[PDB]
Amino acid sequence: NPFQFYLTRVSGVKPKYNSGALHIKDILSPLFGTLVSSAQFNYCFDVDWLVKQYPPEFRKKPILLVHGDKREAKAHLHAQAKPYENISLCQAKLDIAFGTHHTKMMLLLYEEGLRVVIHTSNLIHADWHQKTQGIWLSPLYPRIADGTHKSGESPTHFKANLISYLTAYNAPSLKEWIDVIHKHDLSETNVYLIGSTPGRFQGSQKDNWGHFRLKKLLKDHAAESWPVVGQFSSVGSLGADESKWLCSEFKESMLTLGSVPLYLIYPSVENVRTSLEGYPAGGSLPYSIQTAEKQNWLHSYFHKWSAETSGRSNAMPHIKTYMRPSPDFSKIAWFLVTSANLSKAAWGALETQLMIRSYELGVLFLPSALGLDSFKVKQKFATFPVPYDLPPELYGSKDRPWIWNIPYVKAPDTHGNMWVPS
Repeated sequence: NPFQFYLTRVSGVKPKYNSGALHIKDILSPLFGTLVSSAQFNYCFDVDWLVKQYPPEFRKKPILLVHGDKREAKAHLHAQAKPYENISLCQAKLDIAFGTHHTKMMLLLYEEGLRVVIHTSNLIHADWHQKTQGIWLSPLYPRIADGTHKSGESPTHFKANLISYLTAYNAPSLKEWIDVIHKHDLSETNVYLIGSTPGRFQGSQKDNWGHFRLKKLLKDHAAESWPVVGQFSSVGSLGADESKWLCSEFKESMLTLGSVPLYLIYPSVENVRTSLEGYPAGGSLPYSIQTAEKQNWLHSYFHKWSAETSGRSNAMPHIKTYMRPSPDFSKIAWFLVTSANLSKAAWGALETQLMIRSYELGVLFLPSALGLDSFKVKQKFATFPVPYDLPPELYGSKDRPWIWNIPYVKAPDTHGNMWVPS
């Protein structure tokens, strides 16, 4: 399979929906290779749980947790790690206010080579239980034979791009991982890396990250009434109206190729209420009332979560995807899976300079990287496995976007419960 794009396993659905799916234990299994050390980039960790995901034989191998926690949260993370002397931590610098280290990535070094995993899940039980999450698995990258003189670079420039991403942390513990990558052959990589890193970027550096990075790749490597579809689990404040950022800079970047319809997929209250988890699913869809009330104009772009194609309509989405389907949705010009949600913090906002608050990371699937002009959409999850149903379905007149910090008490959920934050 050229894509190596997978969904996580979901408990509570029929086996046929989990046949081509992966659980974290599968990813860290000995069949994937003989582990030497690993790095886990993430936002939230449950260390006890994480260590138990590693095979008993690999549990004592060194692990670097790359996080962005500060002060008491940091102290708590260190406390969690104390019992396992093989674990080290790297605190990603967040020098801009309200940023987060949101990137989800695993670097897995084996006796047999190196694997890179870019995904959407936090390292806590809940994120791998009943949610729709995405995973990209790199090939097993062999080590470069001393004596040979090789870049190990791919036509997508993944190797250099990944090193620039890590270089941006300006972190001692990452240097060893940079040197490790240098030593391996990543030439088989057929995806483009799309990262965000905190900063204010000017001149040419604007194209290095966020939506300008996506824009640059689409211009260089890609009846244009083809819609843009955005699908995510959180929404930041986008402004008083669509012209402030959504339709002006975000949409502009995404429509780039070489009156466009913008469809946004985000679960409604009903989607959450009737999910496998019920309302608690909503603890992982953090759209706040304070933010939403300021931007009701946005909700007219909202579409329901529906994933019959992958048997996941009841598995709330934590994956984030962006794509450009044809007018009839039978094909797509490109597809991106990433940790970036719908917000300026993740994607960047122009100030000229581009301001980004967080670390985010995703991979872009372009037909040209496979020598194609388009991908046909796989109907049932060269044909790209879109994990939700198309076309997207608009919210009904009585639907509301899930907002996590208000109570829902008129209708009980899947488990007979109400939701009362506070």
